This record gives sequence, C-alpha cells and structure tokens, in this order.
Amino acid sequence: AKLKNHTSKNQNRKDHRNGIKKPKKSAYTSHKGMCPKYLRNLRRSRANDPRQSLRP
Amino acid sequence: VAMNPVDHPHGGGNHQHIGVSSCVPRNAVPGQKVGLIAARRTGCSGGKR
Amino acid sequence: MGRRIRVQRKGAGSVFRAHVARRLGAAKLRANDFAERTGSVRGVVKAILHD
Amino acid sequence: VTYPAERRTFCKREGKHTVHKASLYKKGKDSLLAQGKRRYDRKQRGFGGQTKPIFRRKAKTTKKQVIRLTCSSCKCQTFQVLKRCHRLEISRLG
RNA sequence: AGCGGCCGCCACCA
RNA sequence: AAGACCCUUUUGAGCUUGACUCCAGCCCGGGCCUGUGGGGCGGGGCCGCCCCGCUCACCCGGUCGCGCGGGGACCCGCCCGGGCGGGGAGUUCGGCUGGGGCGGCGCGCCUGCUACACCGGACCGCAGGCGUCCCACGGCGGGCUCAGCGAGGACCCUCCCGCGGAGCAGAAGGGCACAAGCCCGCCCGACCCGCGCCCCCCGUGCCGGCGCGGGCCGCGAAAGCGGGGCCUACCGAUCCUUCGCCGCCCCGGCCGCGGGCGCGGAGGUGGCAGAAAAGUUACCACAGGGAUAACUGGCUUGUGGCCGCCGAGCGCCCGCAGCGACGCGGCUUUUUGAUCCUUCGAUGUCGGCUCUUCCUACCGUCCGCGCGCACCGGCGCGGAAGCGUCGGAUUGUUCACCCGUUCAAGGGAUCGUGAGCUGGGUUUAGA
RNA sequence: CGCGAGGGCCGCACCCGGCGCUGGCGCGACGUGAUUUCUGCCCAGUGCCAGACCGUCACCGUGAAGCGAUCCGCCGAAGCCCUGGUAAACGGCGGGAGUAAUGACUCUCUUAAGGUAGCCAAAUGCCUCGUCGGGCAAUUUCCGACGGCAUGAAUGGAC
RNA sequence: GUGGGCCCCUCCUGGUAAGCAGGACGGGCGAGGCGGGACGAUCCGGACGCCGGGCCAGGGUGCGCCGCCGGGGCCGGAACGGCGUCGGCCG
RNA sequence: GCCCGCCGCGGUGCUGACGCGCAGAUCGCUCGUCGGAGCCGGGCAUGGGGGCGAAAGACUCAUCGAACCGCCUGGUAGCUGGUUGCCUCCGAAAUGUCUCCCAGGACAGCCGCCGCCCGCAGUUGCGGCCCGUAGAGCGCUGGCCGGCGG
RNA sequence: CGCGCCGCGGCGAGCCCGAGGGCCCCGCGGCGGAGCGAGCGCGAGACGCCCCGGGCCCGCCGCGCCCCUGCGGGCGUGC
Ligand SMILES: [K+]
Ligand SMILES: [K+]
Ligand SMILES: [K+]
Ligand SMILES: [K+]
Ligand SMILES: [K+]
Ligand SMILES: [K+]
Ligand SMILES: [K+]
Ligand SMILES: [K+]
Ligand SMILES: [K+]
Ligand SMILES: [K+]
Ligand SMILES: [K+]
Ligand SMILES: [K+]
Ligand SMILES: [K+]
Ligand SMILES: [K+]
Ligand SMILES: [K+]
Ligand SMILES: [K+]
Ligand SMILES: [K+]
Ligand SMILES: [K+]
Ligand SMILES: [K+]
Ligand SMILES: [K+]
Ligand SMILES: [K+]
Ligand SMILES: [K+]
Ligand SMILES: [K+]
Ligand SMILES: [K+]
Ligand SMILES: [K+]
Ligand SMILES: [K+]
Ligand SMILES: [K+]
Ligand SMILES: [K+]
Ligand SMILES: [K+]
Ligand SMILES: [K+]
Ligand SMILES: [K+]
Ligand SMILES: [K+]
Ligand SMILES: [K+]
Ligand SMILES: [K+]
Ligand SMILES: [K+]
Ligand SMILES: [K+]
Ligand SMILES: [K+]
Ligand SMILES: [K+]
Ligand SMILES: [K+]
Ligand SMILES: [K+]
Ligand SMILES: [K+]
Ligand SMILES: [K+]
Ligand SMILES: [K+]
Ligand SMILES: [K+]
Ligand SMILES: [K+]
Ligand SMILES: [K+]
Ligand SMILES: [K+]
Ligand SMILES: [K+]
Ligand SMILES: [K+]
Ligand SMILES: [K+]
Ligand SMILES: [K+]
Ligand SMILES: [K+]
Ligand SMILES: [K+]
Ligand SMILES: [K+]
Ligand SMILES: [K+]
Ligand SMILES: [K+]
Ligand SMILES: [K+]
Ligand SMILES: [K+]
Ligand SMILES: [K+]
Ligand SMILES: [K+]
Ligand SMILES: [K+]
Ligand SMILES: [K+]
Ligand SMILES: [K+]
Ligand SMILES: [K+]
Ligand SMILES: [K+]
Ligand SMILES: [K+]
Ligand SMILES: [K+]
Ligand SMILES: [K+]
Ligand SMILES: [K+]
Ligand SMILES: [K+]
Ligand SMILES: [K+]
Ligand SMILES: [K+]
Ligand SMILES: [K+]
Ligand SMILES: [K+]
Ligand SMILES: [Mg+2]
Ligand SMILES: [Mg+2]
Ligand SMILES: [Mg+2]
Ligand SMILES: [Mg+2]
Ligand SMILES: [Mg+2]
Ligand SMILES: [Mg+2]
Ligand SMILES: [Mg+2]
Ligand SMILES: [Mg+2]
Ligand SMILES: [Mg+2]
Ligand SMILES: [Mg+2]
Ligand SMILES: [Mg+2]
Ligand SMILES: [Mg+2]
Ligand SMILES: [Mg+2]
Ligand SMILES: [Mg+2]
Ligand SMILES: [Mg+2]
Ligand SMILES: [Mg+2]
Ligand SMILES: [Mg+2]
Ligand SMILES: [Mg+2]
Ligand SMILES: [Mg+2]
Ligand SMILES: [Mg+2]
Ligand SMILES: [Mg+2]
Ligand SMILES: [Mg+2]
Ligand SMILES: [Mg+2]
Ligand SMILES: [Mg+2]
Ligand SMILES: [Mg+2]
Ligand SMILES: [Mg+2]
Ligand SMILES: [Mg+2]
Ligand SMILES: [Mg+2]
Repeated sequence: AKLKNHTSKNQNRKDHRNGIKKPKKSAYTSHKGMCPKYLRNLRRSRANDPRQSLRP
Repeated sequence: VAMNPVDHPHGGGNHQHIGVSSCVPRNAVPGQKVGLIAARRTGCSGGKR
Repeated sequence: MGRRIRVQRKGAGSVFRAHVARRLGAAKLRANDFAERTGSVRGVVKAILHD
Repeated sequence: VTYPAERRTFCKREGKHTVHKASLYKKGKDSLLAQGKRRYDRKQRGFGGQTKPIFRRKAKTTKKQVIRLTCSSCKCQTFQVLKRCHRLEISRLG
C-alpha cells in the first residue's frame, strides 16, 4: 500500500563509477552570449586584415 | 409492492412501500402506466353529487 | 432493466384469452329489414337459458 | 480596476508615439461557415449522440480583460492585456 | 448568451 | 475448493435514479394524398387566417347485397418539425492514504524551521500563506525626515535629542535615511521589432526573473534612470472559436463576394504536462494479492494487573501493630491498544459440556514469627502448589447478580480441547 | 382511479391482433386486508389534474435588403410559465422561560401543519439487567402497571 | 535488465515504545565461496581456477573436540539496602 | 372451502440413519391434509432479455439475478504458472522527472558489445575566496527567580 | 511485413533478376543527384589528409543605397 519515497544512497557511487566528466574544450570559447557589437567589430577587423583575411 | 423491482415498478425496498406518488400522467408509456392513471383527484371524502 | 410486467403479457393472448367453450353465442337484436322497416314482425319465446 | 480614458503610446502605422482612445475588447459571434464549425455540423449529423467532449470542471472566476487602443491620427488598433481582476472601468474624458 | 419583465422560458465542441 | 470475507485491476454483471449520452412509443403543427361551391375578419397597396354546404375520392356499419344506412374533403397513411419519454439501450461513477471508508488535501505554487556551516535531502512533520489588490498604491526630478522620549504653551503648536525602535497593499524572512519612506511638478519604459541566459531540470516544457542589439518616448540643468507596484508566490498545451498587421492561394482563365494560410493576443483545462461522467448489491461475481484488514503467534507495554524505596500524616499517646498523601524505581504478558513479520491454489472462526496436565502473584488446611495477641475471634509476614475450592434461579453469554451448603484463590496449555459433541450466539440466501 | 366504442388498457417489424361470443351490477389499473369500534391536522415540496393565452417556445409561411449564397424582421401548435383543485397521491405532523412537589395559568421565538383518538421498555426504548407490583429459597426471562434515542391512525390505529 | 529493497556504523524526525514508521556520508547482504561467533542472509577475519609444501588472521587451547604453560592480584536488570571479604581518601 | 382417520397428495421434528450412499436428495419413526382454492392420466397452447409465476428472483428436461447448441473465437489481460545442451569473457538496479500515475511505462542514470581517434586523479602539500552547524552567550527578538539604592 | 543501426559482396554520379517478352538473354518506373519556404517561389564555392571549431554562400524575416524592362533588377547590412 505504501512504498519508499526517497533516497540518494547509491547515487554518489553511480556518479563516480565512470569518472566525473569534463565539458568540451571549445565550450570555454563559444561566442554565444558575447556582445554582438564586439563580435561585429571582430569580424570587420579580421576581414580587412590582409594577413588574416580569407576573401578570394 | 409484494414483488421484486425486476417484476414491477412498485417492487423492492426494506419496507413494502411505493416510494413515489402513484398518480401517473396520461402520456406515460407501456410498462410505466401502473397505479392511478391521470387522476383528477384522490382520497375518500364525501359530498359529491 | 426489468422484465415484461403482467399487464404487458395479457395483450398477446395465450393463457389470457376468454373462456368461450359451451357459450350459447353472441346476443343481439333482430336484424332490421324490409318487413320491420315498413311494419311489424312476430316472434315466440321458446326458451330462457343461462349463459 | 480604473483605466485612463486616453493614453499616449507607440503606433506602428506611423512609427511614433501618438494619442489613443481606450475601449473594451469582446469576442464576436461565431460564424456558421468557419471550417471547424462545418466539420462539427457534419460530424453531428445522424444517430449516435454527442460526438465531441463538453467541458464541465470549471475553476477560474476571472478572465483577463484586454483594452483596445485606437489611434487618433490614423485609426490603427492596438491591444493591452491586463492582470486578472474582478471589476474594471474606463474613465470618461474623451 | 437569447429574448421579455431579482425574475421566467430557452440554449451549449476550446 | 486457484478464500466466497477484505483490498487492488483503468475485469464484469443484476438493480436504481435528479449520472452522461441516446431510442421505441405517444401527443402536437404544416405539407402531399384532395374534389366541387358559398361566406366572414384583418393586413399591405394582392396576402394571411377562419367558418359551412354538397358528393365523387377516402373511411365505417347492416344484409345470404330480399327490397338499407353513417361520416366526409375532415380523418387515417406518408414527409419534415417541436414536446413528453429509467418503458428500454450503451457507458461512467478520480487519486494520495501506517488496510479501506468517513475526514483531510505536501494533487500547481510561496516563507521560516525540521536539515547535522557548499549544493541536495523524507513523512496525512511544525508555524503559516497564494488563485487577489492599485492610472496610482506606477516612471522620473527636486526638497524633506520617520516612531518617539524629555521639557514647555488659554479652556494642536515649539524646541531638543533621535541607527530607524516608523513606513514601504496582503504570509514569513531579507532590504532601505540628504532613501527604497513623505510631499510637490511633469508624465505613461504597466511601449514596438529581434535574441540570449538563470531558477526548477531528463539540463524538455510552463510561471517568474535577468542581460542585450535596434526604434520611439518620459522626467531631469546634466551625468543618468525607466519593459510597473524593493526582493523571494499570485498561474495554463494540441484541436476549435474570436480579433488585429502586412501579404499570399482558391490549381483551364479573369472579376466581385466568400473561404483558407503564415505572425500575435484572448475564450481553459485548480485532479493545475491539461478524459466529457451518479448510486446500490445481504442475489452475485473474475484475475490476483499475505505488496493489505477481520482470528493465533512474535516485538512493545501507553492502558490494565502486581511489587519495591522515602516518610507529610493517621493510629487517645506513638511516623513504621496496622496504615500511608506529595514523589521516585521496577516486573508481567491472564486486559485493551500500537504495529503489519508469517498465513488469502483456506491452519474450521464464541461459549458450554467432557478430560488431562502445568504455574504461584497462597484463599482453607500444615510449620514458624508479630500485633493496638487476656480467652474466643481477627489481622501482618516467611516457608509451603499435597489435598480442597461445591449445588442452584435469570442470561448464548466469558463476566456479573442473588439463594444455599463443610462459607468456596487467581491463572496457562493455537484466547487447550468442532474428522470429540452441541450449535444457543455471531456469520449467506426467506421475513 | 380511468373509460360510453370515432373509446380505453395491452400486443405488434409490417400487414394485422387480445380484453370481446364483451357494454358501467362491465372491463381494466392500484392500495389495504374477516368481524366489532374507528380512521384527526398539513396543498409549503414533489406528483397528478383543468382554464387562460402573459412571457418563452419549431419547421413551414411572409416582408425588407442583397449579384447570389445569405443576413435580419414578422407570424406563432403542443409543452413550460401563470391561475386554481387534490392526502384511502408520495409523504410530513415544536422550542425556550417562568407560575398554586408538581404545573391547570402566562410571556415569547417560531411551522405548510406542529402528532388528535389510541397503544407501549412491545417482534418498535439508546441509556437499560429502566421504576414499582405479582410469582420463586433465589429470576438480564414472564405477566400487570407507569411514560416515546426513533409509537400512532387503509404506511391503516385499537380490540 | 532495473525503477517493491533491506541491514550495519555514526547523525537525526514522529511516537510511551517497537524486530514501528520516515530521512543522511560510508560500508555490506542482495549478487560473496572458506574459518570463527553452539545455533543465524547482514557480526569478527578473509572475499573464490585444479593440486603439493610452508606461514599464519579472527577466535580460542579440562573431556565431547584440533590446541598450553609460567607469573602477579581477586574470588538480562533499577531505585535502594549489606559490622561478607579485599583495597583506598579525608579528619 | 366442519372435525377424527385409511389409500392418495405433501414434507414438521428427531438438527435420527446414510453422508468412499441403495440414492448427484434416499431410508425409519413422528407429522400436515383427506368432498375442497382436492388428487391423477392423455391431447393441446405459451420460447430466451422471451415465457410462466396465490411473488420464493421461483420455474423454464441434474443448467436460471437471463437455458442449451455451433460459430465470431487461438476474444483481450499492466495479472498467476511454465519456458528444454556445455565451457569461457564481462557484469547491474531497487534512484531523478513526467504520467487516470501508485502491482505498469517513457526519458536520464548504472552495464554489454561494436568501434574510432591522439597529459590524467573520489589523494596529500602550498596559495586565494565561501559557509553560520557543535560550543559559547544574553547585545538583538522573546522568556524568567529574587536582592539592594533613590 | 514495416522501421532503425551495424557487418560483409557487387558496381559507383550513378544504381536496379518490376511486370513481362525470347540457374541463360532483353527489360519502365523508382531511389540518389539541392535545399529552403505556409505559399507566390527563389536557389548554394572560400578556405580544410580526417575529426571539432571559425569564416563565408542559399532560403525564410527584417531594413541602407543605386537603377534598366520596375511593388522588377543590382549592391549591401542584422539576429
Ligand atoms: K418499492
Ligand atoms: K437496471
Ligand atoms: K422489460
Ligand atoms: K426486458
Ligand atoms: K417493460
Ligand atoms: K415476463
Ligand atoms: K477558421
Ligand atoms: K449524432
Ligand atoms: K486465489
Ligand atoms: K480471492
Ligand atoms: K474474494
Ligand atoms: K484487505
Ligand atoms: K472480494
Ligand atoms: K483484469
Ligand atoms: K470492471
Ligand atoms: K451480477
Ligand atoms: K451494473
Ligand atoms: K447477474
Ligand atoms: K427513460
Ligand atoms: K452500469
Ligand atoms: K539533468
Ligand atoms: K515563479
Ligand atoms: K531593448
Ligand atoms: K490552445
Ligand atoms: K488532440
Ligand atoms: K488564432
Ligand atoms: K483468481
Ligand atoms: K498485490
Ligand atoms: K509480497
Ligand atoms: K513482505
Ligand atoms: K515489557
Ligand atoms: K499480515
Ligand atoms: K497480522
Ligand atoms: K488467509
Ligand atoms: K490446523
Ligand atoms: K498451509
Ligand atoms: K496451600
Ligand atoms: K393508497
Ligand atoms: K382486494
Ligand atoms: K359490537
Ligand atoms: K379495522
Ligand atoms: K403539499
Ligand atoms: K395547491
Ligand atoms: K401540491
Ligand atoms: K401520544
Ligand atoms: K409487559
Ligand atoms: K409515522
Ligand atoms: K502514541
Ligand atoms: K556481488
Ligand atoms: K556484494
Ligand atoms: K564493599
Ligand atoms: K395419511
Ligand atoms: K424443512
Ligand atoms: K443415533
Ligand atoms: K426421502
Ligand atoms: K375430514
Ligand atoms: K404469449
Ligand atoms: K414457450
Ligand atoms: K434470457
Ligand atoms: K443464452
Ligand atoms: K461452441
Ligand atoms: K457465427
Ligand atoms: K466468448
Ligand atoms: K485485463
Ligand atoms: K487480468
Ligand atoms: K498454469
Ligand atoms: K498529474
Ligand atoms: K480511474
Ligand atoms: K511510477
Ligand atoms: K499496473
Ligand atoms: K524499461
Ligand atoms: K536577551
Ligand atoms: K534488384
Ligand atoms: K515564409
Ligand atoms: Mg560519471
Ligand atoms: Mg420477496
Ligand atoms: Mg423498473
Ligand atoms: Mg497612428
Ligand atoms: Mg476463486
Ligand atoms: Mg492504474
Ligand atoms: Mg460493469
Ligand atoms: Mg485508491
Ligand atoms: Mg522587478
Ligand atoms: Mg438473513
Ligand atoms: Mg505482511
Ligand atoms: Mg505496564
Ligand atoms: Mg503486510
Ligand atoms: Mg484444511
Ligand atoms: Mg487442523
Ligand atoms: Mg465439526
Ligand atoms: Mg398489507
Ligand atoms: Mg409505522
Ligand atoms: Mg521493519
Ligand atoms: Mg558453524
Ligand atoms: Mg584434545
Ligand atoms: Mg376439512
Ligand atoms: Mg382434519
Ligand atoms: Mg495464446
Ligand atoms: Mg479465451
Ligand atoms: Mg569481474
Ligand atoms: Mg524503489
Ligand atoms: Mg489528467
């Protein structure tokens, strides 16, 4: 009629069993959420740099 | 009232009793038209003519 | 929700038909015809019977 | 509960703030030629009773009133939804 | 929501 | 004998009705069937009703068609429309839960505590709150300082000190002084277009919040600030309906109506990730369940029952012959609860009768001591379980209550004992 | 209680049937249950019924508009609504305070009406093994009395 | 596949309490052979292929039943009582 | 529709016998009724949501709170039972969220296998920020015994 | 029988015993090759061993500026 409600008894062991993972190396440098005005200026400067540009 | 409810609309109950009024209307369907059919009045009182 | 009640079963007939065996017949006046329609006709009482 | 008779706010048709007059929005009457109504009628033809559900278990004692704001200069309509409330009236000053 | 004058009668796909 | 009691299953059935959704049947109206004439009323400038002759349709009688009738353009029948309609049909009748039900609502949210100083952490745990209220009780700028204590003033005014002891809509916690409070002035950022993040979290949705790019504005000398009301709660998918921008389509063409589509709001699901839904069964069921009650047993001992410690008092005097308040410490499982471990493909479920054995917390008898023990008769204690503890009236009774006698303790053994009985009670189907 | 045959109640898919070889001293539907003595109050609720067309309430029909589909008006049968009747229809039938140990008397709140005549710890009384009398040596049983958890008048009361 | 868990040690909540009910880090049984705790799923050691030798953990060493001697002392349960015996502290 | 009482028709008590029966309802003794709403035989009629019922939900061929026969039908079951050779290598969960969910599922976690590619840690030390529990205490919010001095 | 993923065989900007017709011979669709947009419709080169990320191009939604055949073309900016 009544069963158990809650435990976290085995959960820290399950959490450790494969090691604690780390997020990908490129999420630290994702542009997402940065200022768009800064991102615009970045694109202009590289686009007009003759050593950095990739225009054909 | 001496019957079971399957046999008659007056049947059943822990005391023998009809349960609702036994004046039924004129346009009741067959199976319903038991008791006193379309009675102008009821009871036993004197003084008619 | 029920069965058919007693008044509903009487219309079909069967065991609820009239007991007519050994009845004398249907009781009627004499049929109106020319002679009664224009005059009078005579009869004689032959029997008085229980039906 | 009390709403100004008149308000100055943005208009899209002109692209700048103008003066608008308030009124109360109300749902219009149902057409007989809307497609869902046509489908409902065709499904309800014949024997078999009710073919769609009928909502019973009702809880809210309040709807969200919406104000129509009609632009004075050009007659562009805009709507403002208000928080739930029990009584509402618009002021009367034009 | 619909007629009439708190009331009648009527109506009902999120 | 795959419990029939009890519970669960999105398994039934009989019965009921103000459950939900309907069907026969009956009542009512127009139309067709359906002729041939005469009249009255009203309206609009031909139309709608109403009435009453005739016989020839249609219908009813009598007669062996033996020397005859009655109704009548109405009734029936048919089509469509409205009402009555458990007589009948199909189906439904939430969940959590120290068994279910009555009750309650941690079923969607919020504060403090439980919670053991990152985060997280249960209960029908504790103390409570939410479904609202405000064009100002909102935005901005300026000025001001609150609650009060003390001291003064004819029968509210003034000074002085004043860390907030006031106020800031409503629970609680947090926050705030040339302010976030109060007063004055002007206002409507309680706007438009397009993105991202936080909380909850499966890193899905929903409420709520935060950070931006671009329009258009408000207040301010200006720097600034502003997408409501200081912060933590105050709310809602698909399909359908309704409304508003700018357009696109209707597929052989074009035009006008109309219909549809892309974007956004509103109408609501509180059982709040959102079926459209009333009872009864003592006539009964099906699949299962010891995941779960009713009876033995087990743990516990509040309640019941029994035993100690202390010594205010009682006892003519005299705390302890006999007693012993206010307190405190234990034992037992012969009461009743609390719980749900074993048993639902079944452990026969009250008492009495019959018969046997056991315990001692000893009522009479035995052996010792004590007395408020002269005798008699009573009372208190230690050892002691051999023998004894009975006959009847009323009650199914265990119990109790009375009468009588050689004067009459208390218990256990599956609440000993139904292939030993009996069947009074309880405990199916009749009434 | 209903019905005078062009009817009523019932059967029945349709055509056609039963009561009926019948006619109110009849046929059909219900309740109570020999005799004797009786059968009180309530039409507010629910049910049934008849008398008027106020509101509401169909299709058909008809007016105005329109390119048309269609939109809007008018018209208005039965039913409900309104006005009454009916309890041997279903059913229902009282509180507080005093006042000569009681309470004939009174004041008051209140209902549609406030349980009459009767009967009773009853096969109906919880408390309850009620109180008193009879009977017994002794009686939770029995009989006679007294007066209501929740007695009572064709739910038929009492004998 | 699983989404009925349970127990121990420490830390807690309701309850007179419970082999009662509800939570927390770590470990165990579940799904862990062997020896020991007389006897027990979980305690004390130790966690496992088939054998021969050696060393020994936990517990123990009168006989059942594998294994011992030496030395120094003494001789289930509450409040409350004891001039039983051996040892102390304060006067 | 009187009384005693035989055959007949019925079925009270013994809660008798039997209860692996003589028997899927029988036997013994006792008992109700016996001129009548009495008992018996044949023919005929009424058919399943129907009949028939002096009414017990009774009876309708050992079947009745809805007969029997064949088919739809190997009806559906989140529920109970069972599910057949060997060795080797690995090896769990009994938890979170949603669900007419609570004896069932979906997503996540935990595990197996198949791969593909080129520093790390369930630890200590050193350095920097964070927490409000045990203890302590009465300044804050509350509670609480008393004694001096004016 | 249908859906997903993995392995292996043949051929590869291609691929393929439909049905049918003369274990052999001939044999259409279809799928792939371009996407995005409700739809009118418009329509991809710029980089790279491989993988991941950056940049830029195409469509849908919005907006500067110039023009030819014009609510049409070109060139740009933004999520
Ligand atoms: K009845
Ligand atoms: K029924
Ligand atoms: K029937
Ligand atoms: K029937
Ligand atoms: K019927
Ligand atoms: K019948
Ligand atoms: K539409
Ligand atoms: K229908
Ligand atoms: K079973
Ligand atoms: K069962
Ligand atoms: K059962
Ligand atoms: K149960
Ligand atoms: K059951
Ligand atoms: K089932
Ligand atoms: K069911
Ligand atoms: K049944
Ligand atoms: K049923
Ligand atoms: K049944
Ligand atoms: K009905
Ligand atoms: K049902
Ligand atoms: K997650
Ligand atoms: K929120
Ligand atoms: K912005
Ligand atoms: K919606
Ligand atoms: K849907
Ligand atoms: K919409
Ligand atoms: K079963
Ligand atoms: K179960
Ligand atoms: K179990
Ligand atoms: K168990
Ligand atoms: K105990
Ligand atoms: K149990
Ligand atoms: K038990
Ligand atoms: K059982
Ligand atoms: K047994
Ligand atoms: K057993
Ligand atoms: K003795
Ligand atoms: K009557
Ligand atoms: K009679
Ligand atoms: K007399
Ligand atoms: K009488
Ligand atoms: K009345
Ligand atoms: K009346
Ligand atoms: K009435
Ligand atoms: K009386
Ligand atoms: K008596
Ligand atoms: K009465
Ligand atoms: K308790
Ligand atoms: K293991
Ligand atoms: K293990
Ligand atoms: K000592
Ligand atoms: K005889
Ligand atoms: K009998
Ligand atoms: K015998
Ligand atoms: K027999
Ligand atoms: K006789
Ligand atoms: K018949
Ligand atoms: K038959
Ligand atoms: K049947
Ligand atoms: K059948
Ligand atoms: K068959
Ligand atoms: K068949
Ligand atoms: K079947
Ligand atoms: K099932
Ligand atoms: K099942
Ligand atoms: K089986
Ligand atoms: K839910
Ligand atoms: K359900
Ligand atoms: K679940
Ligand atoms: K289930
Ligand atoms: K699964
Ligand atoms: K303090
Ligand atoms: K092929
Ligand atoms: K588009
Ligand atoms: Mg991991
Ligand atoms: Mg009966
Ligand atoms: Mg009935
Ligand atoms: Mg404008
Ligand atoms: Mg069974
Ligand atoms: Mg379920
Ligand atoms: Mg059912
Ligand atoms: Mg439940
Ligand atoms: Mg804010
Ligand atoms: Mg009974
Ligand atoms: Mg159990
Ligand atoms: Mg005790
Ligand atoms: Mg259990
Ligand atoms: Mg047995
Ligand atoms: Mg036995
Ligand atoms: Mg027996
Ligand atoms: Mg009677
Ligand atoms: Mg009575
Ligand atoms: Mg336990
Ligand atoms: Mg052993
Ligand atoms: Mg030895
Ligand atoms: Mg006789
Ligand atoms: Mg006789
Ligand atoms: Mg099968
Ligand atoms: Mg089957
Ligand atoms: Mg391994
Ligand atoms: Mg679990
Ligand atoms: Mg739901």
